Amino acid sequence: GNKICQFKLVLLGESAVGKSSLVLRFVKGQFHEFQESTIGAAFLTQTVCLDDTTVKFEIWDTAGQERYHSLAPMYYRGAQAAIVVYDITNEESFARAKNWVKELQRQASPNIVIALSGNKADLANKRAVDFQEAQSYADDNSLLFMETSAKTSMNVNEIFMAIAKKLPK
Ligand SMILES: Nc1nc2c(ncn2[C@@H]2O[C@H](COP(=O)(O)OP(=O)(O)O)[C@@H](O)[C@H]2O)c(=O)[nH]1
Ligand SMILES: [Co+2]
Repeated sequence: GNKICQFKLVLLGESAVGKSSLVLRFVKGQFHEFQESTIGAAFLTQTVCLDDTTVKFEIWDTAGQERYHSLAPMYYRGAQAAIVVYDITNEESFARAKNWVKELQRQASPNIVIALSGNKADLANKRAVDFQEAQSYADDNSLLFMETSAKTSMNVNEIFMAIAKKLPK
């Protein structure tokens, strides 16, 4: 019966890799508050309590701006965790993800916990990004890495749980 720590966590990745779907699937299976948004609904926020911990995430998600632009300094500000998502059936989304990571590390504090999500791992029959290639990049850059499926829920909870485990207290 002690102190809840709150951490801002931001979603990053090309349009259409499933960032929003991941947030929603995760949220669906945890205690959470009603979704909110910022002015003009430029960014969508949702608060969620991770089961059997005293970790509360304030998860930030975009409203699609990724397909046109970089993301604003406001989006990054305060983030203590990130999930950078790519689509395992799209090499391009993987190459791009590497750049979201660099952009992230440059904009965020040195102790941010970054997880790399190889999403749509349920389309294994259309895999275009090899697991060990992502894992090697992830290891070389101190990133947590898992393959996920927002659709089937595979590893959705556990990538959030993995992050929580690396966060302070
Ligand atoms: N098969 C499959 N489709 C997914 C998965 N995650 C997202 N999608 C689909 O990919 C499309 C784009 O998803 P969205 O969450 O909007 O991606 P975002 O633009 O990066 O937030 C939608 O049609 C989703 O239902 C997944 O894990 N598996
Ligand atoms: Co989205």
